[PDB]
Amino acid sequence: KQASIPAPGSILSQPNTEQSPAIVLPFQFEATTFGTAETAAQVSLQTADPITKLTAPYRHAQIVECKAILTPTDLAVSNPLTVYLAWVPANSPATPTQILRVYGGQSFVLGGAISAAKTIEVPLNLDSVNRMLKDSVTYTDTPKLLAYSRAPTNPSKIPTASIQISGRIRLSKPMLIAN
Amino acid sequence: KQASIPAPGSILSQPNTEQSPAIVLPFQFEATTFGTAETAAQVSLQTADPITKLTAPYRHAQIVECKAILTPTDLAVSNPLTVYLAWVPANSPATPTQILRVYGGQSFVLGGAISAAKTIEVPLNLDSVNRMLKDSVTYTDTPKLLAYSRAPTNPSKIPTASIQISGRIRLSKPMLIAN
Amino acid sequence: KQASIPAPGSILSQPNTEQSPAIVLPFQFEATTFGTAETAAQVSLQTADPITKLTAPYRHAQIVECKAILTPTDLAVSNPLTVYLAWVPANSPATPTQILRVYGGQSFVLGGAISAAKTIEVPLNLDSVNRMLKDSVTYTDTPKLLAYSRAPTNPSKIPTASIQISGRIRLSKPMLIAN
Amino acid sequence: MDSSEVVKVKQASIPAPGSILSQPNTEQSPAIVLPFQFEATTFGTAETAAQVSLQTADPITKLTAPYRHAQIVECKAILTPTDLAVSNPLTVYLAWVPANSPATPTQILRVYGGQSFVLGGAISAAKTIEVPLNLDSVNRMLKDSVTYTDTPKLLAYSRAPTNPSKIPTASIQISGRIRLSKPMLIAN
Amino acid sequence: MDSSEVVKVKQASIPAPGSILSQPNTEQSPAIVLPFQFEATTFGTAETAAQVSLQTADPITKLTAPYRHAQIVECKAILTPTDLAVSNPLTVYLAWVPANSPATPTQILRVYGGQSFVLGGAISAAKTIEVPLNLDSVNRMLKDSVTYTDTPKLLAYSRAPTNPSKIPTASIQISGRIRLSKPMLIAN
Amino acid sequence: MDSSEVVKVKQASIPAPGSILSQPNTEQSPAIVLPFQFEATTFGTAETAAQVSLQTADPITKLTAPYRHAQIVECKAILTPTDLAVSNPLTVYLAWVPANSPATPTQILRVYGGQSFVLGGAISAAKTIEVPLNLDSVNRMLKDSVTYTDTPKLLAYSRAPTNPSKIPTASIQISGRIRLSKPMLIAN
Repeated sequence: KQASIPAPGSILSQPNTEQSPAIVLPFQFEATTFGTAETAAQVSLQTADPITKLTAPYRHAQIVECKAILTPTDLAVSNPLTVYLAWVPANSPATPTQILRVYGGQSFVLGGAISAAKTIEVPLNLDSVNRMLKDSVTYTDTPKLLAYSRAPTNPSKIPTASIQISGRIRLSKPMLIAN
Repeated sequence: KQASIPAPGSILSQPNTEQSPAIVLPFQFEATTFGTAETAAQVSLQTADPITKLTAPYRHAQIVECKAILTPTDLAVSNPLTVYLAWVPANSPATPTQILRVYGGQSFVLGGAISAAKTIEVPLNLDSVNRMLKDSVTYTDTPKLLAYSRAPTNPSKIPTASIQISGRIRLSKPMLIAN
Repeated sequence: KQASIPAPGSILSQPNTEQSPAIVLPFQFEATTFGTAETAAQVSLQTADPITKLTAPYRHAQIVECKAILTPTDLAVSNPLTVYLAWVPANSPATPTQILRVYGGQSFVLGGAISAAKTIEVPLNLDSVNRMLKDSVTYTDTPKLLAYSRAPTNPSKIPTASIQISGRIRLSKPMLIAN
Repeated sequence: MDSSEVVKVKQASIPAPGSILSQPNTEQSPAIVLPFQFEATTFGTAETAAQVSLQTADPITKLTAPYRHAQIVECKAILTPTDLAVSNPLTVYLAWVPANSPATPTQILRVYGGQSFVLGGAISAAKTIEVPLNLDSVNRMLKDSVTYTDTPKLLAYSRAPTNPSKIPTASIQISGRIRLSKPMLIAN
Repeated sequence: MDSSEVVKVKQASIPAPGSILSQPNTEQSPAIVLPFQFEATTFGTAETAAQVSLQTADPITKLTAPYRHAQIVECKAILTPTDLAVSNPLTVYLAWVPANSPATPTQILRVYGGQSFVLGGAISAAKTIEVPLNLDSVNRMLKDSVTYTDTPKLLAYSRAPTNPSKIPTASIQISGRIRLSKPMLIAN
Repeated sequence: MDSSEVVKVKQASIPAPGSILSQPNTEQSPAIVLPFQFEATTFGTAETAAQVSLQTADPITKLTAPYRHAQIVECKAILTPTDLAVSNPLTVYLAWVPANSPATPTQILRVYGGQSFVLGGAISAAKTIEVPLNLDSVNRMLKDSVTYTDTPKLLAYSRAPTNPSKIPTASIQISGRIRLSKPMLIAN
């Protein structure tokens, strides 16, 4: 009844290396936006500063859930824009232009065209990439989103979208950073 | 068969302190609106006058359900506006500007952009805050919604939205107020 | 414990001919588009270059899932267009004009008329065609989509839609192509 | 026969762990072990007689930021001398006390477990010294739904250096591990 | 963290204790184990005829008053060599004698127990000594209906240094706990 | 022949190890436990931002090449005070961190493990310290089909001496053994 009720209680996880119980740390950010410029950036769900800014204190991490929504700002109503999306590992020559031609090809508009409430909400199939966001090894099959818009005559400066990739991820095995 | 069919029948609840069976008292109000001004207020699901105007007669209370919908008034059709939303405890430096960058980041438009029927409906995860709306102690991890809009050239006075936080909450343990 | 844990492990499929375990190879492409021309093409889910460009290395293949979505480009907002869709085998005199009159008849608009997020998403009932995309025999009851739009005064060159038929398909029995 | 270059020292204390606000119902969620170590304060530079609180120590908190619940597990108050300590001795007056102890750094001495450490000179072989944060004379928790006192506060002190130096003659680099659990949301 | 570590030195074993008053029947009041530590003496600033008797030890007595049954749990005297003693050694004398023993700080060496100590200068003389008052010799009791004679008296000595340093070359303190009971009927 | 003898000091226990690649079936190649020891760093001639990672440790790597499966058996870092340090003491910092931990030699003290050491000057500071890399933290593996991230990185530091002595006032080396296997298909 002293210090054993119940003494232990270790129910750690194991994505690729059995380590202490990883805590599901969620995140939200826009690796790339599209509004007043030829949108065409290829960001990965691994090199992203935000993710790397939370997985550094540890050694290994495995994304348990990831998404990508498009939030059309107050603009786009008078200056619409077609945002292209698609999920694919770091590998594969899947270029922004090759979008739509690759499984998971998405394409919507902004303004009077259904784009506001309920958001776009584009989940990422873990069966299409790798969960190991960071490990002792170097995985090349890591998640990676694609985006394109071209942006016609919309020199309104302020972006018309946001394109944020959220989700949660577990991380274990300390890395003893600065502190 | 007199006064015992079935004599007792006490099935009280227990959020943090076993007390008499709390009654689920629902509520609906707009802690803050956004239409013709730089919307940027940080209201909490604890200090709100309405809630405190119903939890006063008691001592402890635990929110069993909370939400936040945006109802675009007759306006916003000619003067749209982007309403930002996000749920987070009283703690965390999550500022209105930090919105979207925090888990649960929302952002929709008004007018021709999907915003009318079905409402926005943004529930609050109890696993992100604290149920104890009010207790003998002082909880800092209490729910708190965020809002932003900036509001461009929309000096139509009348608000374009409402942003109301509804939901239900149980309260027990009398507080013997004025009467 | 050497090379038998568990030695075999053959769990192949069988659509019409028992062969090695077929791998579900997904695909995405627009057999035909509609924007600035009298849209009226009858493409089949068998003769399509893309499909035939992935089923060639094999002998037999059976579509396990197929779809057809319409992604309205940045245009169509000022120059809307009605896209007609319908699924039907290679047989049947189901012509583009006969659309809507045939089971599975679809018809939507573009622009201010619900057409952007969530996409159209028009699945194909395997109980209406044949799974055998390619086999030792010649099937005539193979899937086939229909499209029509007419296209009024929309000489904007760039298409207003895309009409892409995605889905997955299993293929077995090598065909020993060039390499 | 052998050799050890580190001296440990317990801070006498009387049991006094404060009241901890409980777990929800049906226990808790996953948790992580998070070691940390930080330069608490230095001496030799000037009369560096200050104090530190774990409940607010930047390096600690940094690791605490993402969680809204985290009880300390182990904590070491360590004193590490530099070559300078040899040429010019520095005395540190350590003491671990809860947020409620009115104790000023100077008072160190008259506070039960306060200690005095010479360090350097020549008499001294001069080595590392650890003084254990007696977690039971404090509220183990640092960031929790309910904020409070009794939280871990380190004392330590030193008078004006006979002969100063822009390099610490010595420095207390406290450490430990925290049981971080339950998310803070924020992120960014 | 454990090399020159212990340094707790014991004093001559007076086989004898000290009888006190009796305790009556009925139930007994509650008890509080309140700890204490107070600066007792300096050293090295002048010739110090150190002789403290906890019996009238302001700091501890600042705990006694509110109750009328003070009983020393145990305690010890700390010899804290100052940064000064390192370079400026000194011979500290020390003793635990009952408040009746006609022993002046000076006669320490002469009384069965005389603790001889030298701080700084010589190797490891940097280290601090903890000398225990193993109750038996005095009255485990400290305050009640009667005042006793066998209260403990910590006495120590050192003559004036060549340089009665601006501040102490050393330090001595008295630390222990007290079982406080029989609350004082009082005003509020 | 055994007085100041041991002097092997341990570093902060990262409870964690480091996952590596898997091994296939069939029989495995032979193994050779080839030992190694190579001068890693100097000290005392200037400000030394010492940080070696065995992963690219020339000397050990001079053993790797002929085989394609290098696995560190274990190893340690030696702190060898030079005749110079005796009279010219110095504060050596030291740490064993995985090749990913963003820790610069300087931040050693800040990273959970920071080894503080002083050579010469003070008593017995003459002696040599052996600090072990208790595998668990990094990859017990060192070379194969893939290059890993959790390779060990020995890092240490000391600022420039008043006299950046002609030669080192100290010395550091890395010693251990390696299980070499999977001979490299090669030319002769």
